[PDB]
Amino acid sequence: KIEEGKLVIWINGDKGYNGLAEVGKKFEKDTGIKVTVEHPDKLEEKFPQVAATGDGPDIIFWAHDRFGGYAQSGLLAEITPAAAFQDKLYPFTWDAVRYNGKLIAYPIAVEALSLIYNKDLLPNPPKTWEEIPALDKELKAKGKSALMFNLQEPYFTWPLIAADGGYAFKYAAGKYDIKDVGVDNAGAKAGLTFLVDLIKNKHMNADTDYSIAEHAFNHGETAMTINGPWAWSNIDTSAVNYGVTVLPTFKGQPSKPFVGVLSAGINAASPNKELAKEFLENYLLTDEGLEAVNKDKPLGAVALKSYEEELAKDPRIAATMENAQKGEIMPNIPQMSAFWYAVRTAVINAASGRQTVDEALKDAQTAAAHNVKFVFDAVTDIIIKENLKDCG
Ligand SMILES: OC[C@H]1O[C@H](O[C@H]2[C@H](O)[C@@H](O)[C@@H](O)O[C@@H]2CO)[C@H](O)[C@@H](O)[C@@H]1O
Repeated sequence: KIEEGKLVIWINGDKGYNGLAEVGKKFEKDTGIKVTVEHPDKLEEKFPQVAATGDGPDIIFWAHDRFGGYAQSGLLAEITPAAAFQDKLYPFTWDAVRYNGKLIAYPIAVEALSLIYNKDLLPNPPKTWEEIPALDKELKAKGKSALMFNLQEPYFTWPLIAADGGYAFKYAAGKYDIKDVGVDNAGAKAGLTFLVDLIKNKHMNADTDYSIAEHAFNHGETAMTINGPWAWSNIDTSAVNYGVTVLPTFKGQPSKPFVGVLSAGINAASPNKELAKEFLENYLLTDEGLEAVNKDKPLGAVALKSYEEELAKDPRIAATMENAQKGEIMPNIPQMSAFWYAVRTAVINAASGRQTVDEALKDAQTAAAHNVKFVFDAVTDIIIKENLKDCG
């Protein structure tokens, strides 16, 4: 049930929800409207689940790739900022939140993965992925390891899969061909094979997740990790002297991270749309609002021109944008959910050894193109009981 007269905001648990809450407190000081920020697990799947029945948060934060699927499902209010407000954000960010001719979210910040390295353990980080096995062996001889990053989310392995030619959906001349999936071509195979070989050769562990990799890097056990700007705050707190730099190349080609625009959508079922717009435009998307969030966990390259002009001087933001330029902006099309599901399965199954790389990526190509298609529907949530009073 969406309560009228307050704002409930959902944002992922790796981002600056405490900073966002401080913007919420200022909003409440000025308007009397309470703002509650939450960071539920599996947020990108929980939101459409509950929003399809007319429930959930007033405002949902996620990278823009999920938002077309939400908008297709009728879950997002159309936003209509004044032209003067839109001009305060970089024009391309509005295109990341445009779906079937409608703006369906407010852009917040540009996210790209970078290579993060411990300068004391590895002052000259590898320019190539191919160098990493030898670096790990040298570090293993001294009780350390070269690289740990989250192997549970395909977001983190995609830059390497895409480096030598892997792609999600083919596009040209303003349109994707969503039946032309590029996760099983030679470049995709070569990239995932390199990753799986790192695991088979004991340079990484298939079970490593976000927390395990973060703990190992921030405690100086591994020389490198792969992560986004939000992760820098926890490293700042640690004793690690780190750099943020370009991802290693593979087969002479840049790693190509999928670039996300962290975006704020308004639940189409929210009875607080006017307050949500006021909060997002006049409190969050200001220098002071973004500062509060960014101070908690860095946002990346923010969409708000006035504040990005400050942040762009940070060499970590420069590295973020160098990696971003070498990658691709994620599609926001609904089939992105099938793509991510397919690649997640393939990476997990190839890394664990349940399938070979070639078997896993053959399945992933057919899954993303033909054999997976998610449709949200309020019926999926109904439970029938003998008495109609106990149904729901
Ligand atoms: O791993 C697949 C996952 O990738 C992206 O999710 C990112 C998100 O964009 C970042 O903001 C951060 O939270 O890390 C996530 C990966 O754990 C896509 O946005 C998402 O749709 C996709 O499932």
